[PDB]
Amino acid sequence: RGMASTKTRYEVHGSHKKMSPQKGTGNARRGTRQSPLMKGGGKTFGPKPRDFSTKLNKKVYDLAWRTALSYRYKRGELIVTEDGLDLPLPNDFLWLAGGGKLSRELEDGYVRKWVHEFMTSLNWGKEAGRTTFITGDKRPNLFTGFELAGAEGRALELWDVDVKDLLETGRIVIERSALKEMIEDHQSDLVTRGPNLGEVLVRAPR
Amino acid sequence: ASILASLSDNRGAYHKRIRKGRGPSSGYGKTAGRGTKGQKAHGHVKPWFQGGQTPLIVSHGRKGFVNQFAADMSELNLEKLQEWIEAGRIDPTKPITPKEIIKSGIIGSSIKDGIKLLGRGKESFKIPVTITVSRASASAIEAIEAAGGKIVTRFYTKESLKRLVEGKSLHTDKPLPVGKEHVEEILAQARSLKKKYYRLPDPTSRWDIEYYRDPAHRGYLSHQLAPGESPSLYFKVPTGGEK
RNA sequence: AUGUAUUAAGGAGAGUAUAACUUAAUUUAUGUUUAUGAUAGAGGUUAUCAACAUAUGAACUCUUAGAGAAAUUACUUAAUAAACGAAGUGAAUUGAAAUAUCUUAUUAACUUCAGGAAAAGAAAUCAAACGAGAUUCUAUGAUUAGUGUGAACGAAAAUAGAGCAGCCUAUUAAAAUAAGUAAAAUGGCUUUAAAGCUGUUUGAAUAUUGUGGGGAACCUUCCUCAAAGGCUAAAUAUAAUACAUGAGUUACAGAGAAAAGUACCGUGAGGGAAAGCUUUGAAAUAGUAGUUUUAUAAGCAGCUCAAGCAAUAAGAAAGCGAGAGCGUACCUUUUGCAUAAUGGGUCACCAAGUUAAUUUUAGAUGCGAGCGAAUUAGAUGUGCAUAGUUAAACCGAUCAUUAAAAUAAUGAAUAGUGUCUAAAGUUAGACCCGAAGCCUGGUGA
RNA sequence: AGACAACACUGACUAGGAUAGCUGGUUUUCUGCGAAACCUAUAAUAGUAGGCAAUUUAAGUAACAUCUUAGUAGGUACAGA
RNA sequence: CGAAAAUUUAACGGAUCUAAAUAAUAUACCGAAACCUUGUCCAUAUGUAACAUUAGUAAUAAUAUUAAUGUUAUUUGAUGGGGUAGCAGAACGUUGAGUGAAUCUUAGAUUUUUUUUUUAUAACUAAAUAUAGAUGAUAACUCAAGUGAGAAUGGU
RNA sequence: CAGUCGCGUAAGCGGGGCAUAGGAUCACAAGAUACAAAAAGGAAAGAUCUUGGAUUUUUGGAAAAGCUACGCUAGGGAUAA
Ligand SMILES: [K+]
Ligand SMILES: [K+]
Ligand SMILES: [K+]
Ligand SMILES: [K+]
Ligand SMILES: [K+]
Ligand SMILES: [K+]
Ligand SMILES: [K+]
Ligand SMILES: [K+]
Ligand SMILES: [K+]
Ligand SMILES: [K+]
Ligand SMILES: [Mg+2]
Ligand SMILES: [Mg+2]
Ligand SMILES: [Mg+2]
Ligand SMILES: [Mg+2]
Ligand SMILES: [Mg+2]
Ligand SMILES: [Mg+2]
Ligand SMILES: [Mg+2]
Ligand SMILES: [Mg+2]
Ligand SMILES: [Mg+2]
Ligand SMILES: [Mg+2]
Ligand SMILES: [Mg+2]
Ligand SMILES: [Mg+2]
Ligand SMILES: [Mg+2]
Ligand SMILES: [Mg+2]
Ligand SMILES: [Mg+2]
Ligand SMILES: [Mg+2]
Ligand SMILES: [Mg+2]
Ligand SMILES: [Mg+2]
Ligand SMILES: [Mg+2]
Ligand SMILES: [Mg+2]
Ligand SMILES: [Mg+2]
Ligand SMILES: [Mg+2]
Ligand SMILES: [Mg+2]
Ligand SMILES: [Mg+2]
Ligand SMILES: [Mg+2]
Ligand SMILES: [Mg+2]
Ligand SMILES: [Mg+2]
Ligand SMILES: [Mg+2]
Ligand SMILES: [Mg+2]
Ligand SMILES: [Mg+2]
Ligand SMILES: [Mg+2]
Ligand SMILES: [Mg+2]
Ligand SMILES: [Mg+2]
Ligand SMILES: [Mg+2]
Ligand SMILES: [Mg+2]
Ligand SMILES: [Mg+2]
Ligand SMILES: [Mg+2]
Ligand SMILES: [Mg+2]
Ligand SMILES: [Mg+2]
Repeated sequence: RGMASTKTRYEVHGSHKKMSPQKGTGNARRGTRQSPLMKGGGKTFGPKPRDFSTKLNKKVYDLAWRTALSYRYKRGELIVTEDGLDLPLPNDFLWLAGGGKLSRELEDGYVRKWVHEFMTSLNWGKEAGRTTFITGDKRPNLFTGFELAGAEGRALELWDVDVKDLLETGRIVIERSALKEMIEDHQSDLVTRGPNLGEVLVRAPR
Repeated sequence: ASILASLSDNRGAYHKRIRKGRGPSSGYGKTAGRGTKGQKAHGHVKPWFQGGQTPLIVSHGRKGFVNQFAADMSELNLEKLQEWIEAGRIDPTKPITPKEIIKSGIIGSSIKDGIKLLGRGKESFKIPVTITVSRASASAIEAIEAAGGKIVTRFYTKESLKRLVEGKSLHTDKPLPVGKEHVEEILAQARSLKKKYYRLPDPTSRWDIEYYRDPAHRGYLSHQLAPGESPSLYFKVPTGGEK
C-alpha cells in the first residue's frame, strides 16, 4: 500500500515563534517548537506516502512464470485435468442445500467435513502440503468448498494467479484450458519472430 | 526447504550499503566523509562555481549556433538493406516504400523527418529493387541502378510519414497535377476509395522544391524540367559562345 | 495517508431521567419481518427483553430587529462561519557566493464581489501547403524553442488519460452581427521584437466577386479565422460526513488534542499543555542483609603479581581481597591538551546523508541491431541506439579548413537497450540544530 | 533624556515568509589501503576550484625504486687575488 | 676563587658516592610490544583431497560423475599485520513483512535475572520464580526501513 | 604542406625587430563567408573568418564614501585592555 506518513518540522502544528532568547537565559538556544530535538517535534526523515512498485521486463516476468511452471512440472506437482474442474459434491446434499431445507450451520458443517475427508483420501490435504486449484471461471462448488475448508487447499481464477501463488502450495491442480491460456499469455520472449502449445498426441477416447 | 525460502539474487548483484553517521568502526562515523568544518561540510557549493575564476565559456564564448530547421533523416545503408532481403524481411519484388521500411525495423522504431539511403556496402549490392525514400547519396543512386533497379526520391514530412504507417494516407510517386484538365479524373478516384484518405504534401519552399526538381537526386519533380533547364528556381545555365 | 460515495452555513450560553437532550429536556401512530429472523412465559421504573422502513408532537437564550458592557433590555412567527473561487492592490526574506536589471513572484498578504462550486468555454484558435477542430484537470513534449551580461526563468504544436455537448427556437428567455471600436504615436504592463492589457493625444474598413484579424521585427502572395453581442452540464477546488484499504501509529507514538483549543499564560491580538488500561517492572537513586576489606594512609578507583578469608558434610570457590608494580578521564577543537581551552549532575527515552524527479557509473541479469513500452482483422500511445562530420547545412564512409578542385596536410569510425542491488551529480528543507535582521497583516494609551 | 508608548523601544507586541563560506553535533562491529597543511586562480587569505594526489580494480609495463659502469648539464662549499 | 633574589634543600630524580667522579681502553651482563622459536587469530593467494547443499548427466533388479557455493584439512614448511582525514570490502543487531492455514509448547512455549559453554558486538547450557495452548514464541532464506547514541551550554 | 612574392652567381634565407618589459568574453563597429531564414518569396535579428576602439591598471576582467562611546548576531581568540 505504501501510505505510511509522518509530520516533519514543517508540518507539525503550532506557531513558528522562537522559544527562548538567542542569549541571556543560559540554556541552549532554541528556535521553533517543531524541531526534531523537541518533545512533539517532527521526524526529519520519516515515512511518507510514496510508490514502492518497481519494474520488471515483460520478457523477464514471463520467463519467471514459465520457470515456476516448470519447477512444478519436473517435480510432479503440476497435475493438469480436463475442463469443468469442480468438487464432485454429493447430489443429495446439493439437492437439499439448493432447496433450502438445510440451515447455513449444517450446510457449512458438511462442506467442511466432506472436503476434509475427500482431500485426505487423495493425499491432497493438509497432511500433504496443500493444493491450489486454478480454473478459468469461478465455479460455485469449488470456490465455496475451499472457502469453508481452507486448511485443505485453495482455489483461484486464472486472472488471480501470480508467480508467487504457483510456488506457495504442495501441488497445482490446473485445467487444460487454463494452462493453455496461462503459457500462451507468458511466452513473450518465445513469440518474437511456432512451438508446441497444446499439441495433442493422444485424443480422449469418447 | 521450501522454494520461496530458498530464492535469492546472484551474489554479484548485491552491494554494500553505506550508512553514514553510525559509529567510528563503520568507517563513516562522525564527519561522514565530509572533512572538517568547511563550506562542503556546513552547506552546499554551486556546481557551476569555480572559486571566482571565470569559466572558459565566458572567457572564450559559445561557438556557433544550433540549426533548429535542419531535417532529421533516418539514415539507411545498402549493406543493411541487402541483409533484410536475404532474410526475407523485405520483399524485393514489390515497391519498397517508407511504410514497408518503417514496419520492417531496418531503420528502427523511431519515425524521424525522413529516410536517406546511403552507400555503405555498395560493392556487394546486386539485388534489383524499386525503393522510394526521401533522399539518397550519389553513390547509392548509381549503386541501385547498376544492379538493375529503380530509385525515386519523394518529399515527406514527419506527419506524412506517420500516416503512411497508419494507413491514413496512400503512397504515390507522383505530385498532385495542376490545371482544370485533371479535376474530373482526380475527383473520380477520391469517391471510389470510399474512405477519408489524407494527401501526401508536396514541397513548398525554394530549397525543398529544388532538391526534388533535379535528376541528380532522382527527384519525383524532375519530369517538369527540360534537358537544358536547370533545377534552381533562380539561377540559369549560361550559354557558351562568343557574342 | 489515499481512494470511493454523499452532502453544501457554523458556533456558543443556560437548563435537563449522567447511554437517552431542550422547561413536552425517554412524544405519538402506521407497515413488514420476527430464529426457517435480522446482520404460546416474566417484565410500564424490578421499565425502555425489537429491529428495519415511513410519518409525527416538542425543540429555550445569544450570535441574528433597534439600542447595549453578546447570551440583557425591548420587541417579534426579525435569522447563513471558515476554507475553496474571480478581480483589484501587491511586498520582503532568498539566489546571483557583494549589488542596482533579474530571481524570490502575476507569490504571501489585504480589499471587494459571488456560488455550492467559481472561473473558462463552442475560434477574428492553432497549424504549414497535410491538416487539427470549445473550455477545464493530469502527465509527456521540456534542465527544449527562447529569453537574459549572468544566476536563473521558460512556452506552443502534438501525444496519452479523466470527462465529452453543443448552440442563438441558447430549455429560460440574450444580437436587428457590434465605431471613439480595431489601430497609430507616446508612458507603462506582459513578453522574445509578434499577439495580448492599458493612461494621454488621435483615429479605419464592410465578406472568398478576397472587406477585416492572425500566421513572433517588417512587406507581399497564399492559407486561416470572422473582434468591438451572448448562453452552456461533466471531468477541477475546498470543507463536513460515512465507508474501504494499510511491511501506517499503539500512548513523550499518532494530531496540539484517547475528556482540548480545555486547564494555564497574556491588558489584548495571541500562545498553548499534561493526562490511556487490570498486565510486565529496566537503569539511576535510597535504606539494610550476607561474604569480604578498611582507623600510618597522597590509586581516573582499572590493569599485571598475589598472601589470606570464604561451602557444617563426599564433591564443588564465584566473590572480596592485604601487600608489590604500571597507569596524569572522555570528547571536541588544534601545530600541539591531564591541561587551569570547549561540552556534560546521573540514568532511561526522543534526537541527524532520507524521499521524489532527473542525469550517470559499477556489478549482476533479460533481449539483442535492436531494446523498452503497448495491443476476427487493422491502427494506436513518450524514449535511446542503428553513421560520421562541420559553427551550420549541403554532403555522407566519408566529412571539415585549403576564397576552384585534387589521398598535399591534420582531426574524427564499428553493441546497443531494459531491469534490479549499491554508490552518486542536479533541483527540491536535502545530514541535523542555531542568528541578528527584512517585509506584510493585526493588537495595545 | 534617543525620554515614554503595559516582560521588550537608536522604533513595541503578535502572526505569516528566511538564510547562515560561521559554531556545535552526526549513533553497530570486523577487515584492507592510507594522506595533506604545497602550487595556480579567486573582492581572496576561516572559503572554493583545478592540480599534486589518498582509495577502488581492470588492462599494461623496455613500469617504478636502488646500485654498478660510461656519459652529460651546472659554478655552491672550498680555495684564490 | 670569580659565582648575589625573593614558599624549600632546588636543575646529581633521590639515597648516597673519594669513586658509585674524570680521561684513555677491555670484557661479561641487563635491556623494547624490535628480532627469534613454539602456538593462535586475521587478510590475500596457490594446487590437491574429503564432507554437506543445490542443479544436471549416467548407472542400477542380482552407485558414479560434472559445475557452483559453504566448510575442514593440506601443498608451496606461501605472503602479509600501527593509523587520523579519507576510500573500499564483509558482517551482526533492532523494527515490520513473505514462505506461515508452517514448526514447537503443563513431558513447561514464554519469563528484562543468574549461570555455563563456544573465537563470542552473538547465541547457547543449567538453575531459580511465575504459569501460557494462542492477540504466544520461533529456525532458515528473503523483503522494506521512523534500524544501532558517553557527547549538540540538545529535549522530556 | 599548398598558395605566390622579395633578395641572391649559387647554396639558400624570409610567417618583423640580438634575447628578456602591451589582457579575454560580452556589447559595438568595418570588411568578407553563403551557413540557417519560425507559412512561403525576401528581410530583420543570428552563425563562421579577419580587424578595430580598453590606466577593462583590483590588468582570469564590480559602475561604489564614512560614523556608531547606544550598536546587534555568528564566530576566532593570528594578543587585541
Ligand atoms: K562516499
Ligand atoms: K565539527
Ligand atoms: K557577481
Ligand atoms: K537555451
Ligand atoms: K503589441
Ligand atoms: K501526545
Ligand atoms: K528497579
Ligand atoms: K536515526
Ligand atoms: K530605553
Ligand atoms: K599499513
Ligand atoms: Mg517568524
Ligand atoms: Mg508529533
Ligand atoms: Mg526493492
Ligand atoms: Mg563497489
Ligand atoms: Mg576512518
Ligand atoms: Mg568525501
Ligand atoms: Mg573540506
Ligand atoms: Mg573578480
Ligand atoms: Mg442587534
Ligand atoms: Mg435580540
Ligand atoms: Mg505542460
Ligand atoms: Mg463580428
Ligand atoms: Mg488595442
Ligand atoms: Mg502583425
Ligand atoms: Mg490585434
Ligand atoms: Mg462571434
Ligand atoms: Mg512502520
Ligand atoms: Mg515511545
Ligand atoms: Mg593499617
Ligand atoms: Mg590555539
Ligand atoms: Mg583541576
Ligand atoms: Mg575543563
Ligand atoms: Mg558542566
Ligand atoms: Mg532513533
Ligand atoms: Mg547523426
Ligand atoms: Mg609536510
Ligand atoms: Mg570562509
Ligand atoms: Mg670556472
Ligand atoms: Mg638535589
Ligand atoms: Mg612483531
Ligand atoms: Mg606492524
Ligand atoms: Mg589495520
Ligand atoms: Mg527467565
Ligand atoms: Mg544529551
Ligand atoms: Mg520567411
Ligand atoms: Mg512569419
Ligand atoms: Mg586579479
Ligand atoms: Mg597569470
Ligand atoms: Mg597562536
